Amino acid sequence: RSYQFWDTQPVPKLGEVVNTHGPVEPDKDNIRQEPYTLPQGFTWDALDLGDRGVLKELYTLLNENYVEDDDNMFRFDYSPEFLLWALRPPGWLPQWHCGVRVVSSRKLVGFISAIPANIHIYDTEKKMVEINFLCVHKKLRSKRVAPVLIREITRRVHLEGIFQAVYTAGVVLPKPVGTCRYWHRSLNPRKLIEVKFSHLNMTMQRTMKLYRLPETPKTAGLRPMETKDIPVVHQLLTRYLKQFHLTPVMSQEEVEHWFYPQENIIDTFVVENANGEVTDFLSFYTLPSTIMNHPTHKSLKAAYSFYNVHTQTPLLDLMSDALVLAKMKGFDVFNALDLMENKTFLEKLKFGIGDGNLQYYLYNWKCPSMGAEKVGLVLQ
Ligand SMILES: CCCCCCCCCCCCCC(=O)SCCNC(=O)CCNC(=O)[C@@H](O)C(C)(C)COP(=O)(O)OP(=O)(O)OC[C@H]1O[C@@H](n2cnc3c(N)ncnc32)[C@H](O)[C@@H]1OP(=O)(O)O
Repeated sequence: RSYQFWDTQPVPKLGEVVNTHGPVEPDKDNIRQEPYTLPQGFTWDALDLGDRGVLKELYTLLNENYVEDDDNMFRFDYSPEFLLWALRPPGWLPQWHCGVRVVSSRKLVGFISAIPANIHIYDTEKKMVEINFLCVHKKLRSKRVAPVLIREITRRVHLEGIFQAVYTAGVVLPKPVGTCRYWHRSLNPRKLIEVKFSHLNMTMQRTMKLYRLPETPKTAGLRPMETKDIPVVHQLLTRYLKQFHLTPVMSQEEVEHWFYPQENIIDTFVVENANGEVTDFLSFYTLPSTIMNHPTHKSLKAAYSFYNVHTQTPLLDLMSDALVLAKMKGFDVFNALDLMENKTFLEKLKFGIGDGNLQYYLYNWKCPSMGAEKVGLVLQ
């Protein structure tokens, strides 16, 4: 299996064991000043997501052309407000919101993005970027536009003195540093079976009983995160992540951004104990999917496990409360990867394994691969 594009890139070869730690190639001290050439009739445009019209254009591109399931039944439906959250974290740069437009019509037909992130990989902390929202319009697929987008964002990141990146994809490329699986926990099994997200030895009555949850969380002192909690959430997260081999390193400003609750985007609940001390937190983000070509049910409301930190509340209890909270908030399904300590609760809390993998990658960094349990990084 050859990779016309990926074989040219500073990434390790598939099927080869890495015993070392470090960059694949030495840092470039001169970088190409001019954008890479797009096919005729197409032009680069940096997207100002602070402009409502431009943000809506990106929303529409992704709504119509972004990630689908392996059965082409469900497509991610990131909201405009969610995209602002994901794409304008602390240190975001305008040149890193990289759009492709049709010259004549101005139609947005391609996108890729970088956001800055400090990443801890084994014993090294590196300033990197996280690459996300790579998207080529359906009508432009299989025309080698993706490699141009990747090279162009690489160039723009290089200009800023950054030479490593982290990214995830459902497809196998050279070369995963970790392989994860999505698991799903049914909250509204009736709807999930109706739209064929899930299927029914069990009746519908038994299935609804099986997945039924308490109407309120059980953990004493669970409450939404507030401004006063930003420092302790930062403290808790930073200490908790030390045990994994691939993690973000977040400033307090970044913790505020990624965790402070925003309705329909990000939920974070902290446990404040009988002493007034915050000892644990749970978080999940909101990402619905379009139910493709369906006459009645148009959208699937999904919550995604983000970072869950336990020091005094058992993780099992925290996650049980996360499910209850998601149910209360009207979610149809709660999704979680098998990374960090998630395998300790997935089967227990009646999660079912999903189709397809989520591969974790580094660009221009060689290191040994790790088990899912050692991956401590969750991306939007
Ligand atoms: C230091 C700074 C570094 C910064 C950069 C770090 C690297 C970042 C890397 C990007 C991280 C993205 C993270 C996310 O956003 S993952 C989300 C990706 N988006 C989607 O899946 C949405 C719907 N799908 C599409 O829009 C796709 O069909 C895309 C746009 C992905 C491919 O468009 P198209 O189907 O029209 O194909 P092509 O003819 O233009 O090009 C074919 C080449 O593209 C390689 N390909 C296909 N899919 C992916 C993929 N997901 N990551 C990397 N490479 C991918 C493929 O192996 C082949 O190369 P090779 O097999 O010949 O070698």
